[PDB]
Amino acid sequence: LPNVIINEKRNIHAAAHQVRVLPYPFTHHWQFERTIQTPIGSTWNTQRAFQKLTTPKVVTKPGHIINPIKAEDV
Amino acid sequence: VLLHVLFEHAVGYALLALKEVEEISLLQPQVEESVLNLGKFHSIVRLVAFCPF
Amino acid sequence: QDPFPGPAPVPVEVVQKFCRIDKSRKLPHSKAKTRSRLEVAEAEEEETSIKAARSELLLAEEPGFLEGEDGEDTAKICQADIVEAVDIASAAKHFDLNLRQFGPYRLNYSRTGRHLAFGGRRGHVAALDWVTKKLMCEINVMEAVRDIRFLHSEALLAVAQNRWLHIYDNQGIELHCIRRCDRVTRLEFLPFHFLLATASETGFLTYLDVSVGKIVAALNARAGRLDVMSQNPYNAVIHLGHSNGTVSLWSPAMKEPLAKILCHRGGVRAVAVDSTGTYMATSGLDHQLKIFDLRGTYQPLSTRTLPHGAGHLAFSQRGLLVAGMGDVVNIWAGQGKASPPSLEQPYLTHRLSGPVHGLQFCPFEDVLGVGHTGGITSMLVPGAGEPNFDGLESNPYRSRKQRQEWEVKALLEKVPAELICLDPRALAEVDVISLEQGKKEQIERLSALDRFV
Amino acid sequence: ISSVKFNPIETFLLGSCASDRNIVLYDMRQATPLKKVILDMRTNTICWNPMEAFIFTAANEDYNLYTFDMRALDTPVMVHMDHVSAVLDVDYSPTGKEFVSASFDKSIRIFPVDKSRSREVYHTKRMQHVICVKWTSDSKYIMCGSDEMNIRLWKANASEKLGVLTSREKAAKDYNQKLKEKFQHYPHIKRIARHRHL
RNA sequence: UGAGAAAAGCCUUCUCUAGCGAUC
Repeated sequence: LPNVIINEKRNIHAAAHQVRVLPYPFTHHWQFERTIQTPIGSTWNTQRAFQKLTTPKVVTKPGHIINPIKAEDV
Repeated sequence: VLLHVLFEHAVGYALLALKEVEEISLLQPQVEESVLNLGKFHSIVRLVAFCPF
Repeated sequence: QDPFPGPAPVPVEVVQKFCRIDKSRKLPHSKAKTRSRLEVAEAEEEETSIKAARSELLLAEEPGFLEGEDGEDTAKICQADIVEAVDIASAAKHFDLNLRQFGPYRLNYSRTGRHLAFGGRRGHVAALDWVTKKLMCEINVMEAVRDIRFLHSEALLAVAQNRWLHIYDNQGIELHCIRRCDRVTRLEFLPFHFLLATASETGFLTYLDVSVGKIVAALNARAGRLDVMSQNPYNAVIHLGHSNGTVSLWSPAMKEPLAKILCHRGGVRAVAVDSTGTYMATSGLDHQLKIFDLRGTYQPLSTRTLPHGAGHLAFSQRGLLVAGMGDVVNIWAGQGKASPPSLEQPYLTHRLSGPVHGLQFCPFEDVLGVGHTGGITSMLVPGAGEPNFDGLESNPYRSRKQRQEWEVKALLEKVPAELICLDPRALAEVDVISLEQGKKEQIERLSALDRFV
Repeated sequence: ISSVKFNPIETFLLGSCASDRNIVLYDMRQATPLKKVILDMRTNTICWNPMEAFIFTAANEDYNLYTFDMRALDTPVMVHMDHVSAVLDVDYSPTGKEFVSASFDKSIRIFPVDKSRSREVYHTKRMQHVICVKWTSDSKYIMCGSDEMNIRLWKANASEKLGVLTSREKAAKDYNQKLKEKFQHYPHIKRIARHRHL
């Protein structure tokens, strides 16, 4: 930078909110950073894009008895 | 919990089908709205047959 | 035998706009457990971007335009020629209020383009809907007024009086008199943080949280009198102009400026940045208009010498730049597709009754607001306003119930002051220095007589 | 022999626990035991996974829970270490992804099958020495039996709304769940989420 | 109690219920 001076001091208050550890199963911090980039709210995505992003993993009917698996539905 | 209910009225007999319901907590302050509110009641109950007199 | 078998394609440029991954990174991964997560992340990103590409057809409006014929220059085209050639709806938006008995006026548009508030030097304060010709309030504080700004919705407005800072309702009822902020010259509001920034004559920059009502920061610039101030909407940082020729970047967390950029050989008197946060426009006493690239380079992209001095600068949502020199305003236009505005030749010109004291573009309309000694004028600027607005963020045609639902959502979503940095995505990157501190703790737990000498 | 359990999948199999700190697998059709594995301490109760035929969880007295694959019984799949007293009873959800354990200390915990730490813990002054816990059949409630002559009912999720929901309520609930797992590694999120008063 | 007290006409901000909407 020809005439620009950049403050090299770190913002400690902002650094408190950042993630300290590198989560499993990630070896490099570049790998973990990629997953968090995509936003998920309905403000930034269409309604059908929002629905596929918020798909629940387990769906249960409220009143039906759940039986164990039986030979791939026999 | 899918089952059929037979309701007898002065006008005739009605057969209805129940899709789903929270059975254990039904007699509780929050879940009771499921049957009280007409819109929520239509969600879980349908009229499959009606035979008037 | 189907001539075109494949599904409908989507434009690559449009998809690239709805993209937030860094493909340039060449990280190596040799583990399948790492690989499965990465491919899903790309799969999630690609499908969301495709859906937004199809939604481009849902957009219904088109930006305005103005091009001459038979070699005529658009600079010499006057406002009267435009008004007769445009529909009756837009023609009603051009008007010239004449209030010379009071001093020169400073004007501010609300974030929604429906409402306008202005303040006079002699102390005339009025707020009005400007689309319809109705007056919300019109009061005369006995003390002098230097600046006027809106606070989030149109309900609250802040005036920078001679002694202290005052807060008023949209109907003219005085609410707060803030004595900490004294001799304030300039006011400007950060919308998504609910912070109001004040520049004072004594040289102090103060941040006030309007949501809670407490002062979060008070910083001493140590640069003398402060009179030139602006914010970057993308960056949320505050720009300060000084007589040295340097512009300082400020955040509420730090007690020292983020960066200093030398831009002029003399004192700087104006600064403005675009909505995207890419380009920076400054003017100075050396009669030079400069455009800087804020995306890591900080070099002057364009330079032009001016006969008079550009007191004020502003940027629209489509990238048009207007400079106010004395009693004459000049607008420079460029294609704007990944390019700065072209300073080769201006787009439109207009002469005011008096010297210019304030400029701002209406958010979602093709009009320009000018405040001067004679009064307030509204120009017609075809192609300056962004056509398609979002109904859930800033709806001009919103009811009272819609407005109050939005305000709670914004209050639930307020950003803390300390998160402001030069990078709005700084929260995403892993704290590298905190990594190695953790790794250190992890490691911790895991010839014959020469012998007689 | 303390307990015996039939396997809900391939229903001819059996599991057993005895007083020599061993677990014995039987076979009803061929009328012979299959294999024996000895641990450090006695296992109080055994429970079969209702969605995985070859997986079972043993409640052991060394403050721990052991998840086993019966084909490869040399080493346990996972170890659960959040209890501080002898574990008495366990039971699986029919979804097969979680189980609830009773212990000698006056608390009950819920563990994910793939995690080694408990998701939540329930406690009360009036409840002492939980003897038995059974997970209800619709994956929504917890019932526990204690020695103070009372049986208590608990909720599977402490913040779910049981009644019929509208479209906006369901959309909001799904958005909240995806938000929590997206930002699960941030320190402030971890600080609030993992705090259980004891 | 002490922007005294009392009465009329206009805007601003907001509170309660009651139907109605969730059945594809």
